[PDB]
Amino acid sequence: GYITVGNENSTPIELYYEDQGSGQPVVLIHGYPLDGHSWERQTRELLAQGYRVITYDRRGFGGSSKVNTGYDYDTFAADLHTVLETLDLRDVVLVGFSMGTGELARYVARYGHERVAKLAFLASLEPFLVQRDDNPEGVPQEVFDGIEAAAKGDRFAWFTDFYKNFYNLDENLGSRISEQAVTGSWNVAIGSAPVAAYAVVPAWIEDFRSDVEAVRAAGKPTLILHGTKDNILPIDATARRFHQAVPEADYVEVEGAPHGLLWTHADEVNAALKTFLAK
Amino acid sequence: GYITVGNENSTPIELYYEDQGSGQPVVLIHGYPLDGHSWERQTRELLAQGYRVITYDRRGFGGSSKVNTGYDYDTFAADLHTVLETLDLRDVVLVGFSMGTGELARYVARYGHERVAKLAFLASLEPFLVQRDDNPEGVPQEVFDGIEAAAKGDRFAWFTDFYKNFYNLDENLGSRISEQAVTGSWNVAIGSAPVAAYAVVPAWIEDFRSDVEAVRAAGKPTLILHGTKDNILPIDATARRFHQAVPEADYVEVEGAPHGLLWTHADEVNAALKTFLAK
Amino acid sequence: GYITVGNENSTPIELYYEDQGSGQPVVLIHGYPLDGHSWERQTRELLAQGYRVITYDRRGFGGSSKVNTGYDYDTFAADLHTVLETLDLRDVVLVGFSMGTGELARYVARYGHERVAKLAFLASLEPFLVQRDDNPEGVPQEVFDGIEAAAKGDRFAWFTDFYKNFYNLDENLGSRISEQAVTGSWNVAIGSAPVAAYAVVPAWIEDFRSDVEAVRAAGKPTLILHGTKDNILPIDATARRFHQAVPEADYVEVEGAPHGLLWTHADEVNAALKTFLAK
Repeated sequence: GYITVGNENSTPIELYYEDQGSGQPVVLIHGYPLDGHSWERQTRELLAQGYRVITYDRRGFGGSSKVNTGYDYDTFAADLHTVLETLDLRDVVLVGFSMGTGELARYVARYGHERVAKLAFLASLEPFLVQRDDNPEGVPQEVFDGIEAAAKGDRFAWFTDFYKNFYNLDENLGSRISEQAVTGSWNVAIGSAPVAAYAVVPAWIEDFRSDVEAVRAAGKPTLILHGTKDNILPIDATARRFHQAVPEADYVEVEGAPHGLLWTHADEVNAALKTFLAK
Repeated sequence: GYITVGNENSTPIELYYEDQGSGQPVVLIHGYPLDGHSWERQTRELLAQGYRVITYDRRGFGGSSKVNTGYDYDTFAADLHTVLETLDLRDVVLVGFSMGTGELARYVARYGHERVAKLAFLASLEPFLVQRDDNPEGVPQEVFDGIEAAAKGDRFAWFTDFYKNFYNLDENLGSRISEQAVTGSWNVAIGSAPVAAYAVVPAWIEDFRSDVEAVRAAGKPTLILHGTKDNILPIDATARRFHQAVPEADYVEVEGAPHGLLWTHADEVNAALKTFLAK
Repeated sequence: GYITVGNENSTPIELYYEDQGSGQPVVLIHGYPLDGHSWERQTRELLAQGYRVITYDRRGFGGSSKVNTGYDYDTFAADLHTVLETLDLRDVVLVGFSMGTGELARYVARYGHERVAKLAFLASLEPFLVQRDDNPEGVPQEVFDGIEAAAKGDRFAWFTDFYKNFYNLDENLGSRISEQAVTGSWNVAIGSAPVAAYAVVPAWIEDFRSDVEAVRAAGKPTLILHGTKDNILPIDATARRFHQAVPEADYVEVEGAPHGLLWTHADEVNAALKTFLAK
């Protein structure tokens, strides 16, 4: 399916989406640089549990418009807003992974939470990833400058390097992810808009601290889940701070899990989501 | 092109299709887990012979909607019905390969054959693939349970394993199919809906014996063709039984050919189709 | 985005396109067998310079309709005409690479140049590639017969062989193009219509000499640029003849560059385009 969310010059900006099953709606918002099918090990379990599972592809990724403009969380949240309004979803469970955790918080901040039943943040960006004078816990800017330069420099070679760290392949290749599944991740990645490989870097490092205040003040059931061996989003720079800021959230650390834990630790992710959604 | 065949929640179910050439219409219905381009070695010959060649992609595959629902032959036949009605095709030659042989028989059973000139069944599922008390010639259920578990377990690794047996690669790699063509088959496969990798297993093993009665009673020119080294659909469990049940059909065994014979034995397939369509 | 340019039987022929930025419009027309994203190293620079950058995918390629008909430059030029009329582009800079250089010349010949500000021909087909009694400078027909047979014979293996010569991989693999970028080129190539792999061969070798007269007589700023180690379009059979025929054009030979110089020599291409567009 497609939902129109805007225009880029003479072209409509269309987000590809899938809408499956019946029951309470659950919207899964994928990470960089994948698409809605990256949720497959979660989707099939949620469908079996009697939820209506919707995924969509972020602008620039998967089946969505390969735009040049709007790679920022105000825009990504406006896109999500349009998806929820177009489908008129109520009592929705929002689930974000990696980049998708940004949509959840920015959406609540900008649009409120009348439509939202629950929020699940998996491998979160929050609260503020890049080190600044007022954010000493963050990661030095130079890391992101280097990533931006690599992704712009040759996105094809970059995605290979990125997935090594995404999945902790030295540890997990052949035990928790096959060579073929890694190749599938790469094939999806290179289909994204060339500019999207690096245009998202500034979005990743936006300050979400005020959005985290909105999320906490909403008082809706919230889950924060992270792998302890996440080498993309270091657990001390993200989830542990997010947990400190939102102590009411259910909190899960998946021992030994990498960033790419929807696949490598699908069982643990599924168990946490099953418990959380049953509340 | 796209033809709408239904809805899955808020999304239309759209089948991708191609409609080329001029002359008597011939509809080619591809096998798992490929798409309409898998017919390329046949398509170009039929076009050169002065036929109008139409292919479409089965739901879940190729360019068609990546649905969760309807992976069964009643639905696959209803999809075909909608394609034929939408395009208002008359005197059509239907040609199925592997899964596509199921559409042909179920379509005739459910909708009749007023629009149909001829039927060609290549690498057929018929008559009933899975062993049961009333179907002693079939293959034990455990084979299909294992396939379903592998395809659900990791579809990326599964497609690699599947294509080895699909093409008899130990025999044919480098002589009747290139490494690059195998890779092309895999790239197409992983684009299918994640759920479609395994959701089709129960469809493959449906009982087609009553549909075979409908096909035989139609009395339209019929071709049944199979490779003698088909390790996906064993010739004694399928084509030889189908031939016994429909003795009026033209019958071709392609000596030494695997399941993937549209590619590896394109010449033999083309020669059989040319003769058959000329009648 | 899509622009409808015709019909093939029951299906509209739709060209995929992207329309980005603001400023004077620049239309980039890709080479075989790639798509509009192959321009990525040029697109991002032109956008940064304040141009509106449009690319589209040639019929049969990339995201465009996978047709069987119209693989000839009269049709390719009519497609371009429809793109320019549909978007109502004025003062447009047309930039062609490899096959795209054919659209530029045939378009001016058939439709004039009222909408066109400037023309840039990169790795040009012009003036007439195949040797004939009245074209002694051309390449013997047998070369093209061999290519057509290889591309029809197994397009998957063919694209691998083609890209070796496209990029001069013996020289450039690992220094000016990564293995991963080569794989990205192959993944895009195999997505093209099966018939398009070889149907374009006769189009490549059309006589453009009368079109070159139209281009020269237009008197619009023109750039001709070619790599000196182009092993796909030999510089003496193409650019040097084109330069002799249109001496008013700006002329650039990129020392040591292969056919695939948008990627391998992006800096040199970008520098030439920046200078040319600034005029």
